[PDB]
Amino acid sequence: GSPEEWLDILGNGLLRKKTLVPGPPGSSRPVKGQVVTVHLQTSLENGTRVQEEPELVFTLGDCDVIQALDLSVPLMDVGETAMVTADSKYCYGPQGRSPYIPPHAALCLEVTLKTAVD
Repeated sequence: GSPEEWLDILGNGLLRKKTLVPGPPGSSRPVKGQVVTVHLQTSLENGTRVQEEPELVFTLGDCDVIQALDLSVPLMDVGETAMVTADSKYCYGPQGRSPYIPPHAALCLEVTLKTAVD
């Protein structure tokens, strides 16, 4: 969508997504079960960048990435860059991710969806 629009993914207000850069007009959303490739950048609320993965490849919907990413990627077009704001429950939760992500950290995820293939 247009950048000022925020999507409430789950309907509880806790996982929200906006488009930063739209996919080209004819592009479409990926399907769960497809192998997707994304550029992921993860930051904390204070702006500290804690993850960057320029070529994160995974099967969408297989729970092989944090919920915040598995639940938001299906709502992006291939070629889109989105920003996702996610409550800690959808991220690394109580455990965190040593050493850079503490317990109960909300994350901001900038995600570019590059490819989605069967």
